[PDB]
Amino acid sequence: SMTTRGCFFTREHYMELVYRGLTDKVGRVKLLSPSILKPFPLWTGKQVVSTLLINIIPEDHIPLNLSGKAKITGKAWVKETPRSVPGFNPDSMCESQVIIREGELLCGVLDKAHYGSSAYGLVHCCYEIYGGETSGKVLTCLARLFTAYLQLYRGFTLGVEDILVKPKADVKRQRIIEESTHCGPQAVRAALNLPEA
Amino acid sequence: MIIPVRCFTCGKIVGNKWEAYLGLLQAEYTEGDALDALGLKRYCCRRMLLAHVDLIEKLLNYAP
Amino acid sequence: AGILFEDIFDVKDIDPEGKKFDRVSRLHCESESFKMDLILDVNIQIYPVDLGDKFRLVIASTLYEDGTLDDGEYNPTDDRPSRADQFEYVMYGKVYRIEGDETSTEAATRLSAYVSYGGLLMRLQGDANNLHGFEVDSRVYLLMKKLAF
Amino acid sequence: DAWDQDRFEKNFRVDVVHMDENSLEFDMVGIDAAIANAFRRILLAEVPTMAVEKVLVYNNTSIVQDEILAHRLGLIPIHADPRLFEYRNQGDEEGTEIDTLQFRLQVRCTRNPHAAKDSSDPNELYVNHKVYTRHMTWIPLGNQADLFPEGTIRPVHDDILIAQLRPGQEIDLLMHCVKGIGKDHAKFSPVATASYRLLPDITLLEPVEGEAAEELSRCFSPGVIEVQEVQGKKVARVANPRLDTFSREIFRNEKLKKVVRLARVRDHYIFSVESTGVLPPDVLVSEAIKVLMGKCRRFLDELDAVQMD
Amino acid sequence: VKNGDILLLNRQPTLHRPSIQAHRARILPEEKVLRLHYANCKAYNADFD
Amino acid sequence: SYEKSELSLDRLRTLLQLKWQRSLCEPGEAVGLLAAQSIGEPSTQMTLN
Amino acid sequence: GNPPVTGP
Amino acid sequence: KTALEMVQAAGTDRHCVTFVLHEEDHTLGNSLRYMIMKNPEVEFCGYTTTHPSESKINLRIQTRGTLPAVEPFQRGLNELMNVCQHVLDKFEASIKDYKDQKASRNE
Amino acid sequence: ASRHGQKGILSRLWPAEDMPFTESGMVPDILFNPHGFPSRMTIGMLIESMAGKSAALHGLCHDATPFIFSEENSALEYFGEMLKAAGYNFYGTERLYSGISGLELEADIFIGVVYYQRLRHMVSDKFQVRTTGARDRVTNQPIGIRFGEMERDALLAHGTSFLLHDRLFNCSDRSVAHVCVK
Amino acid sequence: HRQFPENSLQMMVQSGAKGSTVNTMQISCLLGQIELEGRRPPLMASGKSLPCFEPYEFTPRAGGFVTGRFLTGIKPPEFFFHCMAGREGLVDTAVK
Amino acid sequence: TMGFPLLTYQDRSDNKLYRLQTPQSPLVRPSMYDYYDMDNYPIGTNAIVAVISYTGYDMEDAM
Ligand SMILES: [Zn+2]
Repeated sequence: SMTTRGCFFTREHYMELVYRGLTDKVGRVKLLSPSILKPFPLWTGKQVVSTLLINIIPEDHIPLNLSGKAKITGKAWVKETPRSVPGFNPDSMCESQVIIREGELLCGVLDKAHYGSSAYGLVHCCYEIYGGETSGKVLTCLARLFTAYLQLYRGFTLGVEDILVKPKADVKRQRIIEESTHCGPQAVRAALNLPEA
Repeated sequence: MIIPVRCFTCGKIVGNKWEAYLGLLQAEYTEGDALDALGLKRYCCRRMLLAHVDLIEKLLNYAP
Repeated sequence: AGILFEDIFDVKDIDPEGKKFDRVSRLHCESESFKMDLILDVNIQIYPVDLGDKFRLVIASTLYEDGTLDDGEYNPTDDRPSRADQFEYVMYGKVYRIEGDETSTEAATRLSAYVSYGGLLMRLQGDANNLHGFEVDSRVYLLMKKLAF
Repeated sequence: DAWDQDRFEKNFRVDVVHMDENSLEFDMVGIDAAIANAFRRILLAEVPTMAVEKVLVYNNTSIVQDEILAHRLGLIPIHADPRLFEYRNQGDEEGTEIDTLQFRLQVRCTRNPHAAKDSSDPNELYVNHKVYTRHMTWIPLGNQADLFPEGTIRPVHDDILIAQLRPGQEIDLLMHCVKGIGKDHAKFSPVATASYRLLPDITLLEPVEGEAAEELSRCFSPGVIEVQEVQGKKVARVANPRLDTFSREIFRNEKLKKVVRLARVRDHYIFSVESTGVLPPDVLVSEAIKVLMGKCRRFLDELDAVQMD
Repeated sequence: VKNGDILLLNRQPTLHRPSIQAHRARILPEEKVLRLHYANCKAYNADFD
Repeated sequence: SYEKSELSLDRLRTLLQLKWQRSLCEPGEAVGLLAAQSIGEPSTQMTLN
Repeated sequence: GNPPVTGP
Repeated sequence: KTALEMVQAAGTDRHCVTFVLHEEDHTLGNSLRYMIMKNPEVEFCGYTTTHPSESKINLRIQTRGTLPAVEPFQRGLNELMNVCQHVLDKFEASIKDYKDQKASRNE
Repeated sequence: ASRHGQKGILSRLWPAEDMPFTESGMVPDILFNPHGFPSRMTIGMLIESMAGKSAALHGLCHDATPFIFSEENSALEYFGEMLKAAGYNFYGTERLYSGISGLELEADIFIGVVYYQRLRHMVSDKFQVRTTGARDRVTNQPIGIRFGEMERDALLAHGTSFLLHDRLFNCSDRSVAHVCVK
Repeated sequence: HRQFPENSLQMMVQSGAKGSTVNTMQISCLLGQIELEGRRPPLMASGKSLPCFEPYEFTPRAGGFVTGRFLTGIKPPEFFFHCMAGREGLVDTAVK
Repeated sequence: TMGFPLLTYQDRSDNKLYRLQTPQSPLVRPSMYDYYDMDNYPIGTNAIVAVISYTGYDMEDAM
């Protein structure tokens, strides 16, 4: 939810999230710049994860490139019916594919595919480039970041409003169940080779 | 067993509202009006006095 | 001037693929003075764009219009009168891919430019003569301002 | 933008709505959440009070135990002013005039001789069978009889049911009140609950008329949308948006989720400070503002003691 | 034991090589339980219950 | 591909071959208990369904 | 949510 | 016995210092963080509690343009004292203007 | 636990000022994770939360007998309308602020009243911390905490012969012996 | 009612947090066919599925096709079948 | 459940009796709970439970 395209922090909150992620590190905390400079200085939620990556990759080392896929597919974001754009494959600029360039997180959504127990992701790519201290810091710092975005700015819940069904797509359920009490006999005549009379 | 002195959630003294709640239910109020008229407006305060089994009038029968 | 690109666009369609992210609208466009398309994500709370709105577009490498200096660090406490902010909506992000339809040749006549503004993407496809200064991992500005005619 | 002090001494105002005994509701226009939350969180856990800490039993022959009685006594508000008393210094069980108070709860229960023929109502059968908090004799120690009037050191409520006794059954204990804040133990908190809420603004983006205005008046809390006639039609307007409980019931209605813009007003908090009675709620808020200042004084004193130059 | 020292941490059944690890101690005040980060409780196959 | 491309085939091969060389199992690996456990810990997950 | 008596 | 420690970046750099404020929590460190971020000589001001079992806050103040971080810390302490004194004054002058209309209305 | 078979363990007693207080003034009393639901599918804790919130707000006691709610008269179009009558939200979601910051959480939080219980299956109160333990008569080693024959296996799999030599030889039953070397 | 990404259950399912696209369909759509050690639940010694149902009844409701959800409610036959399918797994775990 | 077992604590000499001080009755309950009078001996306490992932100490069967 943070690294989705809709998040936009301001300057006082980005600096709080980054220092909840990190903690009393011996070093100057270096920061990115706004993704939106005017009408308001705004920081996207991908820039917080980027700022958190650059600040725990060590000093002499340069940051890592990466490319990959996420676990949310491109069919999961769709709401209307996709009109076919003439000269544009929709998967080329899509939140399915994670594109990290020079440490900054430039496309895609982070999921279990990257920072969980799934292989060939960010916290395993930082094992086979940087080492064991750095990946075991990326886990801790992304943990503290992703919790201290839930204490402070967004909550996460489950209610009786997210497991419900529209009233128009629930009449197209009670016209299938009413058809599903009449399929008794025809599945036995064709199971025992009797004729239809 | 006996009514708690304070509500658990917020610390309002609800421990003085047990006899003057039995007195309102004996004088024919509904429980949706015997809790507002004692000044219990939040549903954590109402909870303490609505759902209370005062299990010491049953436990003092076994007395020396 | 550090202007890498400058043109006048016209929105013809809004989010045709139907993904509908919150606070972000995808704006397919066409050009006027060049022969180009444009697929830009905006922030729709702050700077709202509807279909049929013309707006000028400038991609620059530095915001200091008095010489190409390319500082990089953001200082809010310092304001110079030589910024290129006569425009209304200003983003910042780096170019991550450029692609084209070359057939054993160099820089074919339909070249692309993929800019990632912190998460909001962009595809500026057109002639290779109009997209010279886009190198990969070059940190460019976006500058736009709504016209009304 | 930087902190213009004359932009804060021009756009800050406290508007007291309702104040009575043991309650207060006011505004704070033009203050951000990081100071408002500091005031709330000092009212709940840092403004100090007096509360019962040690209990000295002899013959608790009651059904309410020796432990639950002590915990139940500790949660009783004591109406001594906290500011006259100090923290009891650590590792000192016996107290003095400055630190401790003492009470005594000595109640025997014996059968009632008179007015008891062929009845079963318990008040008519027993004397002292509900140990209330008006049974606490204040035993003054040292020279506290001169600092305080006759009948000021006192339990706040005097109607709290401590125990319930039967004949033979006795309570003979002695207490020791101490001073503490509402972070050591939450029996020291002086507030029922202190909380704030932003002020809502409900904006009608479209003129509603007729049969939709009475529908709109029931989607909000009773008091918000009044529906009054203006030349034959029943138009609707906003009236006290403060009452709105912000339940979002209008966004369930499809025709009228496009004629309201239900949001909030930035930095227009509405506090509500309900005291437990130990201090009035206008001294709890002042002694909550005056603790954040002391937390800021102590660290400047530390910096003055660290650098000499 | 102070706040850098290794304690060697064991969870039964010790059925594979990451079922014993070397964790740096950190003396948390006023507690009577051990504490682990959540990344560790899949290698130890732990269930917190 | 219009990126930097500072490296060529002669050095890409060298990084891949030195990653092959550096990934050799070092002397002292105790591989017998790493193959006595990789067929002994997933042999507890094998219930009869 | 009563209107404030000490107003503007 | 003291209740403020200062932990430098490298023993020489005085712009970055992480103030360790003993016996505090988010009551002070969220309002100090609000005041110090209103100072344009601060690149970065954020706070974290070390661990909830502990009773101290870390406060990273990181100053641009050649100032020690003791000056935005002192200015943000006095500039919060001068908020609370004024809030105390306008609160004790609206309780008084409420008691002086509850009483002197019909009594 | 609850009455819908959903155990929790008490992990952290969170101080009250840090709890997310609601718009009514209330703090919660128990915070329950939204990640205990989708693998366990206890819809009944949601209806019990709406139902107990709406019963504590009206002085009612609500009927939760099985099989009395159909599919044309649901258990969420009943207590939702009970909450709409009591002013609150139809879906049980109340607007919560925070207490570690001070400002409003942007996704509205499901709150209500759920009858928790308390199991006898208590904390073990058995911390077996060992230092200078008593030695028995045969095999004078700790009488103590057991290393174990299967943990030897994992230490050998690491390649740590000296942690293993420490825990076996140096800590338990080290002694000298005198041998005629001829 | 609310889709992804607004939906919290779809966020926990599709971002790999806990669920699956089978538990959400048992919550907000049918439970589907109750299979019991591979097959439909046992007919009695008299050829009726449960004491509610007629001897050798053709309808899918006789063989455990529940077609009601955990959201709105399970009727008592569709509940007894479901308890068979749960005790089957708990027995086949607890014994062997 | 540690609940309210019995009323005669003095003349019973069990090994362990787990008593819960202040148990409440459930506000939402089936009709069988009153048919057998289970408010003579109730087992648990009501609680104002929020479903939020606020802290981080709040995962994998913990609260
Ligand atoms: Zn309460």
